[PDB]
Formats: sequence, C-alpha cells, structure tokens
Amino acid sequence: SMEGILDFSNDLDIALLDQVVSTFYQGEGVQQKQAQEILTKFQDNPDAWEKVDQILQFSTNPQSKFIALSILDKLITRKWKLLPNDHRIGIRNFVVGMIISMCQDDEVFKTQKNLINKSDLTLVQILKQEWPQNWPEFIPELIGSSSSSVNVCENNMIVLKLLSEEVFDFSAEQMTQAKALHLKNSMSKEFEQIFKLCFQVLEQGSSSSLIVATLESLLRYLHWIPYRYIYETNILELLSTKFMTSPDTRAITLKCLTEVSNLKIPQDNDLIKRQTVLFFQNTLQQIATSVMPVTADLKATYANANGNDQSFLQDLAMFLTTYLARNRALLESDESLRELLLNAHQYLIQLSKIEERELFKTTLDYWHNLVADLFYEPLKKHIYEEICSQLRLVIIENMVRPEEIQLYKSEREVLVYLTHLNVIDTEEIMISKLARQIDGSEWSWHNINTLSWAIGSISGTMSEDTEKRFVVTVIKDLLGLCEQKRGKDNKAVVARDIMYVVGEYPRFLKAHWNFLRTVILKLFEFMHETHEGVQDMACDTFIKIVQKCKYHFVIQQPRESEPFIQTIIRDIQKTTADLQPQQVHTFYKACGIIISEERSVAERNRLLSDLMQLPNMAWDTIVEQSTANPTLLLDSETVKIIANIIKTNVAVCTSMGADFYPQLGHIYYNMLQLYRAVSSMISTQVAAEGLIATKTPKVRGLRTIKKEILKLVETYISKARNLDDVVKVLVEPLLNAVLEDYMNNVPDARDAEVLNCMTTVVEKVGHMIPQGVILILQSVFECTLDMINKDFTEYPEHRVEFYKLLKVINEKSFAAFLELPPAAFKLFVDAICWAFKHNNRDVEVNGLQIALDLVKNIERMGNVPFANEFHKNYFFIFVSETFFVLTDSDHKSGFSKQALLLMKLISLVYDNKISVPLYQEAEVPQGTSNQVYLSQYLANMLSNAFPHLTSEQIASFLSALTKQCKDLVVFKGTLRDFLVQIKEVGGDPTDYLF
Amino acid sequence: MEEDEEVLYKVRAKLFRFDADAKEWKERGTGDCKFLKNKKTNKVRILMRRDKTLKICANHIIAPEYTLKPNVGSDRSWVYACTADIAEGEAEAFTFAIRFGSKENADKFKEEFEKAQEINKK
Amino acid sequence: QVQFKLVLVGDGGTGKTTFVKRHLTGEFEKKYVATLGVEVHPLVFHTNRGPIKFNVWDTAGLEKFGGLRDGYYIQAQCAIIMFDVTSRVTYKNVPNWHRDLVRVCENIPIVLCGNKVDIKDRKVKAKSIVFHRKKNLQYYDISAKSNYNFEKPFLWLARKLIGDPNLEFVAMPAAAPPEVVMDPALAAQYEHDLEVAQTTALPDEDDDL
Ligand SMILES: Cc1ccc(Cl)cc1N1CCN(c2ccc(C(=O)O)cc2NC(=O)c2ccc(Br)cc2)CC1
Ligand SMILES: Nc1nc2c(ncn2[C@@H]2O[C@H](COP(=O)(O)OP(=O)(O)OP(=O)(O)O)[C@@H](O)[C@H]2O)c(=O)[nH]1
Ligand SMILES: [Cl-]
Ligand SMILES: [Cl-]
Ligand SMILES: [Cl-]
Ligand SMILES: [Cl-]
Ligand SMILES: [Cl-]
Ligand SMILES: [Cl-]
Ligand SMILES: [Cl-]
Ligand SMILES: [Cl-]
Ligand SMILES: [Cl-]
Ligand SMILES: [Cl-]
Ligand SMILES: [Cl-]
Ligand SMILES: [Mg+2]
Repeated sequence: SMEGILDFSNDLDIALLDQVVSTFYQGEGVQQKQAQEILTKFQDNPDAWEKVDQILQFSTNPQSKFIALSILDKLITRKWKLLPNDHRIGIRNFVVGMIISMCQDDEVFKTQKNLINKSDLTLVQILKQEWPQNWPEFIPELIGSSSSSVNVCENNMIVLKLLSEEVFDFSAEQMTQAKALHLKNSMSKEFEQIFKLCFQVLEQGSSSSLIVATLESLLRYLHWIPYRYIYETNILELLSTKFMTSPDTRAITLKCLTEVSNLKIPQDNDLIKRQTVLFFQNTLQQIATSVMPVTADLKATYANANGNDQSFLQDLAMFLTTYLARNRALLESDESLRELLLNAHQYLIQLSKIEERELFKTTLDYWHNLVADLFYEPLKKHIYEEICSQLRLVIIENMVRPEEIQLYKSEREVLVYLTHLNVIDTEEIMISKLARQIDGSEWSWHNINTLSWAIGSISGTMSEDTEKRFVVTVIKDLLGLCEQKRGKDNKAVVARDIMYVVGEYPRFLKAHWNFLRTVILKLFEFMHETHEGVQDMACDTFIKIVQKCKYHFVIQQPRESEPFIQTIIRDIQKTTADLQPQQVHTFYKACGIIISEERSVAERNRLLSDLMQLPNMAWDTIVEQSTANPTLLLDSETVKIIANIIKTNVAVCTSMGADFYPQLGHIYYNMLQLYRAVSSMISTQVAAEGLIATKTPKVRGLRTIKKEILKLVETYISKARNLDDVVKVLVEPLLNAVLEDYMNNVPDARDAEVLNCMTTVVEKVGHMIPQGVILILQSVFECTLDMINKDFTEYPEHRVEFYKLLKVINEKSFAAFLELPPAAFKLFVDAICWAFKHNNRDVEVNGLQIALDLVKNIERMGNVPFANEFHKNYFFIFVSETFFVLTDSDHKSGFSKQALLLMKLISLVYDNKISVPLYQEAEVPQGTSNQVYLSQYLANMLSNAFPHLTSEQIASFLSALTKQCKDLVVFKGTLRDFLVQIKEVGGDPTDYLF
Repeated sequence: MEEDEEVLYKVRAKLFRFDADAKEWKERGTGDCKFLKNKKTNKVRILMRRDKTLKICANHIIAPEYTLKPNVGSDRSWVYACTADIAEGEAEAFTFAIRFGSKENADKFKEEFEKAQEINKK
Repeated sequence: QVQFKLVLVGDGGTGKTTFVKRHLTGEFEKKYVATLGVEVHPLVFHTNRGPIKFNVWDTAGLEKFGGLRDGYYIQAQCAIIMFDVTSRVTYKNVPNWHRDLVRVCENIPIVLCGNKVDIKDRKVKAKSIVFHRKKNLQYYDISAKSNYNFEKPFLWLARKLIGDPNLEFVAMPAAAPPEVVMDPALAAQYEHDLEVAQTTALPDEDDDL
C-alpha cells in the first residue's frame, strides 16, 4: 500500500507520503527499507517536481517538505531553463513566501531549522540561475525585509552566508569560469549595501541568535572582501572586544579574527600595523579577563571536555598560530608589546600540553616556524628563552617513535633547532628525565621509550666532544637502569632502548672502534635471546649500525688480526643459529652492505664466496639430490629450505647489486633448472587435484620458489653495471625458462612476477634484445589480455604488471609493436583503451601514458605508410575513447592525462601534421582539410552523446578547444566548463570565450 | 562473566565461519582464543574476543563429539562443526575454521582441545 | 541503552560499507558492491557507562547511486566522513561532504577518517591532512583491513554523545554456553557441509593470522 505514491496516474495522497517518510526516518528493519526504495523512486521520477507545490502546502511532516525541496533542487540545478519565465517567477515567489511565512511564526522558526535552512539553500540555487540579470532587486528587497522582523533578518544572514559559499567557496568545480566571474562581480557590486546591513546589526546588537548568524556570514565574507571593510570601520574593535566577552559569539568571533589575520593588507603603513597589534591586544585581554588566565591548566580543562571548551581551545590555537606566524615581528621590536608577545606564546605552551594528537600537530607546525626563525633571524632568540625552555620539555615528553614518520620528523626538527639554541638546557632536561626513570618516580615502558626516542632524535646537533660525554653518560645510566630492574620483561625494554640510542650515535661508534666491536658482539649475544622483540631489535640495530659505520668493518683496525667482516663471516653459523629466517636474511643483507665497501675485486669476490658458503653448500646438496631423485622436491621441509636459500641470495643481492654477479653466476644454471622442475610439479599437481591445488601449502611453497627466483634476477638486473653479460649470459636462459611456462599454464597458475621481471629486463637491456622483446610480447601479450579483459577485478596483480610491461616496451623497443600482425596491433589499441576505462589509478595512468607515447612513437616515423595507416585506423578511436572517459564522470582521477592526450590529438590535426585525409572517400568534398572534418566528426559525436546541448554550445566549445590546444591550463578550463554544461540544460555558449 | 573460570590455554587466532549460501569463508574475529574451565562444573569452553572491541566471536563448550579437520589451503588451521555457539546470543550451528600464527600453534591448540574434550567427559 | 543516529559519508570505494560490516559481523568484504542510497544497521558497544547503540546510516558515495543524498542526514546526532589515503580525489572531496552534512546537522560531533593506511603506496600524506583543524573534526588514520584504529571513531563519538571523557569500551559479558547432543538425523547432513568447508580454501593464507 506504501507503493501508492509511485502511481502518478492518480493524484498524490499527501497523508500516504507522510507515512512512507515516517516509516523511513522513524521505522525499523524490513519496513524502513521498503519506504527507502519507494521514496528514492518517488524523488527520481522526472515529473515529481510538479508535486512539490502540493507537498509544501498540505503535508504536516517536515521530512516530506525537505524531500520535496530536494526534488525542486534537481529541477533548479539541471532543467530550470526549460521552464517559461512565468513558471520560474511562480516557483521563486512560492519559495520566498514559504521562507517569510516560516520565519514570522516564532514556533516554526525555533523548531523547524532543518526545513528553513533547506529552503534557504533552495532559494540560493534559484539566485544562481536567476540573479541578478532576471532579479536585480533581490538584494534591496532582502535588506528591506530585514528591518521588518528579527527572525527574517537572522534568516537573511543565513541566505547571504549560503550565497557567499556557493559563489566564492564551492563555485570552482560547480560552475563555468564565466558564470563564477559573473556571480562574483555581481556580489562584489552590491556588497557595500550588504555590509551596511551586517555592521548595523552588529552595532545595534541585542538578539544573540541574530548576532551569531551575522558573524557566521562575516566569516564567509572575509574569504574574499577587501581589507578596508575591516580596517576602515569600527568592526575590528567590535570583534576583538564586545564579541569576545560573550560565549555565544566567542567561537565565531575567534574564527572571524583568524581569517582577518589572513586578509591581503598593505605592508608599508604604520596605522594598519598599529590596528593589527591592537585587535590582537584586545582579543588576548578579553581571553585573560573573561575565559582563563595565562597560567590556566588547559590540559586539565580540555580533558574535562565541559560544553564547547574543546572547540574553543582548538580555535584559540588556530588564532594564535595564524596571527603569530604572520605578525610576531610587529610585537618583537617594541618594549611595550613584549608582555603581549610572551603571553600569547605562553598560551601556546599551555595549549601544547593538551592530550590531543591533532591539536598538538597544529601547535607543532607553529613551533617549527618559530624555532626555524630563531635559528636564522639575528637578535631574536633571547626574546623567547623561557618559551623555548618550556618547549624543550613539552617536545621531549611527547616524542613518538620514528615509525610515525611525519610526526617524528616534525618533532625531531623542532628539538634539533631547540638543542642548537641551548645545548646545555636540552642536555640538563634529558639527564634529569633519565634520573627520574632511575629513581622510579617517572618509570614506565612508555616513559623510558619516549625519552630514548628524544635522546636519539638530537644525534649530530652537539659538538663531537659534548656528544662524547653526553652519550657515555646516557649509556652508563641506561645500563644502571637495566641491572636495577627485575625480570626479563623490564630488562628487555631497557636493552632495546640501549640498542636504539647506540644505533642513533654512529659518529661516536666510528671514533671508538673498541666500543663499536663491543656493541656488535653484544648484539650477537642478543641474537640468542628468544624473549619477544630482542632478536628483531638486535638484527635491526646491527644493519642500522652497519649502514652508517660499514667502512670500520672492511679495514683492518689497529690491534686486530683481520678486517672485522672476516670475523663476522667466520662465526656466522653460530651467530645466526637461533634466528628466524627473516632475521637471518637481515643479517646476510647487513654483511652484503659491508662487503660492497671492499673495492679490491679479488677480496670482494672472496668475502662474497665466504658469506654465501652455508647457503651454497645447502644448495649444492639439495641439487645433487633434487636432480638424482626428483621426488625429494615434494617434501614440505626441502621446499622451505630452497625458498630460504633463494631469499638469502635476494637479501645479499639487494645490498650488493652489481657486485653480486659472481654469486648469481655460481647458482644461475641450476636455479633455472629448479625453476623448470618446480613448474613441472605445479602443472602436475593442478592436473591431479584441480585449481584448488594452487591454494595448498605444497603448491604455494613451490610457487614461492619461482617468485623468489624471479625476484633475485630482477634485483640483480635492475642494479647491473655490465649489461653485455646480462644480454650474453642471463637473458637467453631466463626467457627460455620463464616465457613458455607462463604462456602454457592455466590463468590461475601464471605468476604476475613474470611480467614484473620482464619489465625490468626490457627497462635495462630492451634496446640490446629486439628479438627478445618480440618473444616476451608473443609469450605474455594475448594470454594476459584474455585474463584481464572480461571485467575490471580479476587478476589485479597481472592487470597492473601487464600495463607496466607494455609501457616500457612502448618506450624502449617500439619496433616490437611494428612487428605485430595487423590483428595483434588492433588488440594493443583495444588494450590501451581498456586501461583508460579502469578506476584503478595504477592501470588508468599507464594506459594514458602508453597512448601519449604511442602517438609520439607514430609522429617520430614521419610521412610513411605505417604512420598514415595508423591515423586512418585509430585516430578517431583514440579521440572518442578519450572523450568517453573525460565526460562519463567515472574517471575524474584521469583528468590531467586525458586532457594532455586530447590536446596532443587535436594539435596533430591543427598543425596539419597528418599527411593523409582522415575521412574515407566520397564522405566529404575530396579537397577538405582534416581540421574541417575533425570539427564535423566531434560536433556530430557530441550531439549524439549529449543531445540536450545546442549546436551553438558544441560549436563554441570546439572553437575554444582547437584555439587552446597549445595551452594545457586553459584547455583544461574549457574541458571543465563543458563538464559543467553537460550536467544542465541551456548553458551559455559565450562561456567558452572566457 | 569470566571471574569463576581458570584459563587453561591462551593463543592468538583468526576465526572464520562458513556461509553455505555464498560458499565462502567469512572472518568472524581476530584476537585471543581462550580455553576456560568453570571452577563449579569443571566444564571447559572456547571463549574468543575481538581485538580493540573485545566483542565475543566464539562462546561454546569444547564438546567431546567435535573433530578438528585440516583445511585444504592451510597447514596452520582446523575446521570443525559446532552445534551451539552463543557469541551473537541465541544458540546456532556453525562450520568454524580457526587459523593460528604457525603450524606449531595449531598443533598445540589441537593437543589442548583434546585435553579439554577429556576433561569435559567427567 | 541510549541510541544515536550516525551518518557515514564519503566518495565511492573509500571503505564505508566495508568498515561498518567489519564492526557488525567481524567479516572483511574484499568485493566493491556500491551502496544504493543507504543501508541502516544497528551497532552496539558495551561501555563502563552501559551499552550504547548507533543507528548507522551507511550512505552511497557514487552520485548515480546517491538516492535522497542530504535527506539521509536529517536528525543525525553524529557523523563519520571517510576518504581513502590511496586516492587524492577522495580527500579533495572531503570539503564537499562536510559542506552538505553541516548544512543539515549544524552542531554534531564528526570524525574525519582516512581509510586504507594498510596500503604501502600512500597518496594522501599526513602533511596534507589539515581540513579537520578549522572545522573542529576529530581525525584518525584507519584501516578496515588491518583494524588499525578500528574502534577509535566510535569510542570518540561515544565520549562526545554521553558527555564522559573517561567512557571506555569494556568486554561484553560472556554467558555460560549450552551443552548439546548431536541430532542423529543430521549426522549425514553435517559430514557434507563439513566436506565442502574443508575443500574451500581459507582467504589470505599469507597474513600474520
Ligand atoms: C649492554 C649493552 C647492550 C646493548 C648494546 Cl647495543 C650495547 C651495550 N653496551 C655494552 C657494554 N658497553 C660498555 C661497557 C663498559 C664500558 C667502560 O666504561 O669501560 C663502556 C661501555 N660502552 C659505552 O660506554 C658506549 C658504547 C657505545 C656508545 Br654510541 C656509547 C657509549 C656499554 C653498553
Ligand atoms: N586495502 C584496503 N582495502 C579496503 C579497506 N577498506 C575497504 N577496502 C576495500 O575497498 C573497497 C571499498 O568498498 P566499500 O566499503 O563497498 O566502499 P564504500 O565506501 O562503501 O562505497 P559506496 O558504497 O559506493 O559509497 C572494497 O574492495 C574493500 O574491500 C582498507 O582499509 N584497506
Ligand atoms: Cl570579485
Ligand atoms: Cl613574522
Ligand atoms: Cl666512516
Ligand atoms: Cl638459508
Ligand atoms: Cl602476438
Ligand atoms: Cl578489450
Ligand atoms: Cl562521448
Ligand atoms: Cl541533463
Ligand atoms: Cl550489533
Ligand atoms: Cl594528520
Ligand atoms: Cl583538532
Ligand atoms: Mg557502501
């Protein structure tokens, strides 16, 4: 029975609408849902707007009236200009009358704010269509109707706020450039009257709700109005005194004064400087006298979260930071403004202690601006000494772990600046915080961690000699702490913090070999502690120290028999015996960093040989068995050992790159045999068990072997220096091992890592293997395209890797696409356009880039049959495909590269850089230029795609497009203007002359 | 309602329930899986709470008739039918899968689950 | 038990429905099935101040599935605005969702949520996310997939709606579960269902759990 309102052949039962709406908003489960679907169909009915008049008069449910206004909104924004003038004046008068009526009934004004606000926005949508050209008297009439009633005056301030937002704040994407300028200039022309009204209401005062609505509108005005309206009237004084004293007006006034602080102002005028000082003085005086003194515990207040206190304190941080970042130099020169300057900063110190991460970040951005200034600006830091001292404590007590990269970075930079400004103050605070960890008063895991992060963050800031005494003092104190503390949990926490600090002080380690050796040997001891986090931290600290101090491991140090790298490698089985595989790989990676420091070839190769001794021997036995008995590969444990051998090779190759070649050379042939044998077993298992086999531990293990092999080869080739060896030794066996196996596996068994490996091969040596690139295409192109061209979802990794491979082949070995048979070259164009249509930003962007690069590749060929055949066959496919994704609203992230592509395509024809006619014969007078035929094709294409556009709109749009096809920013503007105009009826064709 | 229970075994797990309609596993929770012995009835239940919300994703007796079976895809999971779980209130039947950090953890789980099955026979 | 209307808004594909579903059932939906208009789902948390119920209005982000649009916001007491830290456009659109929301709901607590912080290649950097500051929105990095800060938006809104800054989520009480005997006329029904379930792979066998 609820479905009655959808039956438009009968008149609307208003009371039925009110039940449906009630059921939707106030109902439950199955009943709520049926109402939802019915209301949606009602609202989306293209005639529904005809019923709005009826609903607004005769419904008693304000939810129904709200939905009526939504229906009216769709008409006003989309189809308004189809209506006769008399009908548009009728709707306009109905809406105004309903608003005035609701405002004159105090009861309805108080209780129905939702419906009134919605009415005001509906009115503003009409103003966007009608005003001022077809309504020049709107503003005078609004100003007049304001003196008649407090309620109407307040609501008129809401209409003006919404008008200012729609014209100035949200116009950029919603209107043409021309219509945005028209409405901006229109509001600018009548602002003088509007301001007079707002100032009067603010002077003559009384009604709090009226004052707040007026100030809300002023906040919007401040985004665009000239400074003189603030600085040449009483208004700065009213905002900074009267409106800061009452709490109803205080929040909005503070937001107004923040924006006042951002006005475009003359820089060479003493009166304006004094005015800028005075409003700051007034505002801070009102806060100290009416809200809280400078000493107040804002941490406690914010935590207690009474009323609007949290919001007010956020707004105060935004005001102080914004004003001081622009104006503190005004307060710095003058003895009489010293107290104001330091009080404002003292408020920021108190705000900085609030437990609220996002507010802390806001104050921290200001503190960064200040301490950066004090580091470089002469004769300034002495002003801020007591502020800076307090800030040192605030930053040290709030240091986060370096894992939180942006916040750690911000905090470190502020603490580094503050340490430079007073190293003694920073040192004293850190040592005393450490003393309160040792005496137990401040002891906790969080607190020792925080302090350790802070101590670590300032490494490099002290003189080497001050650093030496400081670091020794901290390591001694942290040792004392560990001994003192009871039970592995506590000892592990402090040992991790010791490892952390030592890791952040390489300069000290590099200068004290005795201590570095001890640290490393202690990390090795810790690689035998199973207590959670200790092995990970010992391994992370080992590689971190190695990254920074690697030279000290590769030389013979005084009083040592050999370079320490030799000592590490000799004991590696014992050192790593208790580590998990990922920890072993870190350790070997770290050893690879050291070995790459050795630039004597013979010695590097020997160290590489010795490091790889255990994995190589495990490899040799597993190959002297794997081959001699192919069954041994089915055993879970053998597969894990093989995968871990390959992973150890990847880790060492990551740190050594080009230096890794002799190791890759040792395993390369047997590694590719293993790849073939493992492939066999995967193929076998999928035959015997089904596609489900690809989910089993055994097949995942085998596939892991294949993926780590492909990862090892891509790692080496991506860093290789000798490309002749890559081409002559590596590529041919690689392609023989991987390409046919990829092609001849079922989709669910194909490793996307193959595409990734081939992308690196084409990248690095594509120019040297023209026949190899052809073979890569023949093997992967059609079978990968068939996996990914049924939908946008299946095989997401293959999808991404596929368009990366085509991108690089198109960049490096375009001749591989010339070799394709005509039908295969057609699939390539289909594949590029398919990429355009994706929502996945990885695919879409490569798709558009391939399209650009291909046009560029075709252009390069000059006037020859392939380039002329390409244009005849594909130019209009590329133009129309690019227009489709530009205009369909489902591909907005692609806008910039879509516009670039369309600009290139249009410019080819505009510059007469296409040699043949683009039209097939007897389709247009045979003399006709490609420029006239392109104009015709696009006019026709846009007319069928957007039939509600006029011929005038399309012709004006295309005239603008073709004129602007050498100016990307302006061309993009014309495109965005067209995207606005296709969403409505009756768009002005003169907009394209902007 | 856990203050009258001894904690026999604690392990981190992810729990799945089988939707027969969709023919796919759907995750039900991640967090601490606990074996709890009621000190009045000496009855051992599985009680599993989600990370951060601590909402109950499993609450049922380790019935003697239940059998832990391998999943084709995992060497660190068990599947088993449950006839009466009250995580979401009213007792319902589920096909559950529970997955652990390691094969070791899953094997230990099964050891402990048999230990609790015997304790439940008394 | 008190109940509050929560409206969830943001661009299509940002993770609104995925986030709510995980809160309702514990499940992680990998597929993108666009919401049509709105889905309404009751969501209950147990607090040290008793249970709190959110009536969650999970709205459509795609223009073409928008339905009643701002019509969904009427008498909302709180809101989440969602974007995707892997998609810049979704953050560029946050001011538009906030605009439409506060025009209808003038004085409600709102959390801004940057979803999908589990994805390595992050596009909307911490440095860039400042919109919440002048608008007095709470902000959280979240992941519906890793459950990073998963409970934070609701805990913050609960603290604001109840007016207790020390409100905590607590372990929901755990009743003794019933004992049963297997019904012998479904013995043959169970071996089947259990056979299908053993031979259907568990998702994401490469995760920590
Ligand atoms: C115990 C510990 C755990 C982890 C790590 Cl990474 C290192 C250690 N050290 C081992 C023994 N060390 C000493 C043991 C004894 C003595 C000594 O006074 O003779 C000195 C030192 N070392 C230092 O003073 C020191 C080392 C590195 C850095 Br950066 C800064 C300071 C100190 C703690
Ligand atoms: N990696 C990752 N993916 C996520 C996360 N949250 C959601 N997704 C995925 O992203 C998509 C989001 O889908 P939905 O939750 O339906 O998106 P929505 O915001 O509800 O979209 P509309 O209903 O159209 O407004 C799905 O494929 C989810 O699996 C997250 O935290 N991480
Ligand atoms: Cl202007
Ligand atoms: Cl300045
Ligand atoms: Cl050095
Ligand atoms: Cl190994
Ligand atoms: Cl081909
Ligand atoms: Cl296709
Ligand atoms: Cl089109
Ligand atoms: Cl239209
Ligand atoms: Cl629920
Ligand atoms: Cl942030
Ligand atoms: Cl904030
Ligand atoms: Mg959704």
